[PDB]
Amino acid sequence: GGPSVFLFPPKPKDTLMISRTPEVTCVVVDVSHEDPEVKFNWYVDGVEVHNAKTKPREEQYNSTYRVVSVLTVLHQDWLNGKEYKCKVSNKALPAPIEKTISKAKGQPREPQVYTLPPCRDELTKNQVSLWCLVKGFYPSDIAVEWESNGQPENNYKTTPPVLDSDGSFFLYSKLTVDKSRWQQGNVFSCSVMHEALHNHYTQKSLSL
Amino acid sequence: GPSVFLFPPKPKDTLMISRTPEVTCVVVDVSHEDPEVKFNWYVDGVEVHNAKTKPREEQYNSTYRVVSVLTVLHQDWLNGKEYKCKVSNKALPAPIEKTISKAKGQPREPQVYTLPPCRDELTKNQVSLWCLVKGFYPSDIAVEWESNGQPENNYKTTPPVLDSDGSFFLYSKLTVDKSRWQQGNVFSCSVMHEALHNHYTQKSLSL
Ligand SMILES: *[C@@H]1O[C@H](CO[C@@H]2O[C@@H](C)[C@@H](O)[C@@H](O)[C@@H]2O)[C@@H](O[C@@H]2O[C@H](CO)[C@@H](O[C@@H]3O[C@H](CO[C@@H]4O[C@H](CO)[C@@H](O)[C@H](O)[C@@H]4O[C@@H]4O[C@H](CO)[C@@H](O[C@@H]5O[C@H](CO)[C@H](O)[C@H](O)[C@H]5O)[C@H](O)[C@H]4NC(C)=O)[C@@H](O)[C@H](O[C@@H]4O[C@H](CO)[C@@H](O)[C@H](O)[C@@H]4O[C@@H]4O[C@H](CO)[C@@H](O)[C@H](O)[C@H]4NC(C)=O)[C@@H]3O)[C@H](O)[C@H]2NC(C)=O)[C@H](O)[C@H]1NC(C)=O
Ligand SMILES: *[C@@H]1O[C@H](CO[C@@H]2O[C@@H](C)[C@@H](O)[C@@H](O)[C@@H]2O)[C@@H](O[C@@H]2O[C@H](CO)[C@@H](O[C@@H]3O[C@H](CO[C@H]4O[C@H](CO)[C@@H](O)[C@H](O)[C@@H]4O[C@@H]4O[C@H](CO)[C@@H](O[C@@H]5O[C@H](CO)[C@H](O)[C@H](O)[C@H]5O)[C@H](O)[C@H]4NC(C)=O)[C@@H](O)[C@H](O[C@@H]4O[C@H](CO)[C@@H](O)[C@H](O)[C@@H]4O[C@@H]4O[C@H](CO)[C@@H](O)[C@H](O)[C@H]4NC(C)=O)[C@@H]3O)[C@H](O)[C@H]2NC(C)=O)[C@H](O)[C@H]1NC(C)=O
Repeated sequence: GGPSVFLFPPKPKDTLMISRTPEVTCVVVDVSHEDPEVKFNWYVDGVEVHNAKTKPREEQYNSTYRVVSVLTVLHQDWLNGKEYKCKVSNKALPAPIEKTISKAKGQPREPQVYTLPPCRDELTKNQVSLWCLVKGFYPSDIAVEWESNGQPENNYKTTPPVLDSDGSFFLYSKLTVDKSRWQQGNVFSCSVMHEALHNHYTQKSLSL
Repeated sequence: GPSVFLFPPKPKDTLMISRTPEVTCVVVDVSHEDPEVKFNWYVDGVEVHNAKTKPREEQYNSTYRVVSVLTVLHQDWLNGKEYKCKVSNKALPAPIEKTISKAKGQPREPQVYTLPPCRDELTKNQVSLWCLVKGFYPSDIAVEWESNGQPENNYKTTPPVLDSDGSFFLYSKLTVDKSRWQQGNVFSCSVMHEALHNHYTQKSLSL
């Protein structure tokens, strides 16, 4: 079979919040017992970097090894579209495998953020749905959360971003809670994090 | 050797007796040595005699693409009959078999609401009209817009999104000229789904 390489980006929230630590993760699977050594080289815009942290290989339940290398990235490097390449060498390969990742090309556009009460018809159910519209953003990378009185909610589903005709993206998030609370008048908050926002963050609330 | 992928028919094609719903068997990476590809189709075991094979197709990456298309009875697909593509090639280790069928479970009727342009867009050249469609099952659905019978096309629709009760929702966004909205033109969001009466419903709005 021969090894395979997957290269994963940082989470958008981690590149947008200076307090978080964004990482790019290069994962090698199907490493054989006969040729277990795996070498990583990393490059940032084709210049070799030497600060990645590579973990000991780990035997999987199918008897092949998985080996992961992690490169921490500067938030502003990632946001300035630098390109991260992982090159993986292994004696079982005819040649080194390379993977490159970077954020989405294109000019950024600031999302417009709106919230919406439950469909008035829903106003007798066990539960109600709260909506958050996010539209006109570019690039597609974004995080959307819900909180109440500074507490992370979690019963929400968010559509993927949808490419709009204008080249910008939109999506909706739908938080579902107890009928009680919305009348009770608790205040719910939709949080959006995106590179084209001021402080990369904005939040819209609503209640009864 | 080559890969097999087997694709369902389109939701709309199953819901309107005037349309011709098809399952579609695609083979990639067919070389020239054994360009020889055979298909057998079966519905719920019983073999049937009507699939059609396309004129085949080359990618400049050095290989072919060979498609067999079988037309289905609408009611059969909707009742969940299984559809099997059996693919034979003098270049495969063994012949490959794929089954597909409609998502299982009790159909649930969508709820459709249209919503007017936001807030601040009225200063713009253009406005967005919205259609929310929620609570449906299975996820096979078609959503379309029109104005005075005329179909629009300047609209985009999120994919179905799985909700926590195991039903689905989506939104569709139609972009129009501020001028067309303001003259009180009527816009309609149309939804086709097996759990609706006549598989069809339409919701309207205007200034
Ligand atoms: C040489 O090149 C070949 C061709 O490349 C292209 O060719 C042209 C165009 C050229 O310009 C090139 O630039 C192009 O790259 C290579 O062929 C490609 O092979 C790969 C596999 O290696 C294919 O990938 C698969 O894609 C399907 C999705 O289906 C397609 O969508 C893509 C993207 O849109 C598209 O490319 C194809 O067109 C397919 O589109 C659909 O086709 C159907 C077929 O008819 C259309 O439906 C029909 O439409 C009609 C009218 O349109 C009627 O209505 C009819 O009724 C209807 O049926 C439909 O319009 C169209 N849809 C869309 C959206 O476009 C993947 O799903 C598929 O499975 C995957 O499997 C992976 C593992 O193998 C997995 O990791 C993935 O997640 C995925 O799914 C998983 O896998 C399991 C097993 O498969 C599943 O069981 C399971 O669900 C799931 N896993 C889990 C855990 O859930 C696969 O990835 C690729 O599409 C090929 N491209 C083309 C154009 O055919 C070739 O490889 C290469 N060779 C070499 C040697 O280098
Ligand atoms: C033997 O075992 C190993 C290991 O498996 C385990 O053990 C076995 C015994 C069994 O028990 C398993 O159940 C166990 O899991 C098997 O290894 C597996 O190998 C397959 C390939 O054969 C890989 O499949 C790929 O998967 C990726 C998706 O990645 C993730 O998501 C899954 C869950 O869905 C996870 O299980 C994975 O771990 C991985 O999870 C992500 O991991 C990253 C890295 O850590 C995390 O990111 C970091 O997170 C940090 C915090 O945690 C921080 O945020 C960091 O900054 C961040 O970097 C993620 O958070 C985490 N995500 C999740 C949800 O957990 C999938 O993308 C691959 O996708 C495809 O590529 C294939 C080619 O195979 C194409 O067919 C498809 O198109 C598809 O995508 C396209 O691919 C092309 C390139 O080919 C790409 O360029 C295009 O962009 C794509 N196209 C499009 C249109 O988009 C592929 O499916 C498994 O990932 C791997 N598992 C593990 C655990 O590594 C091995 O296969 C077995 N061997 C044998 C012989 O059987």
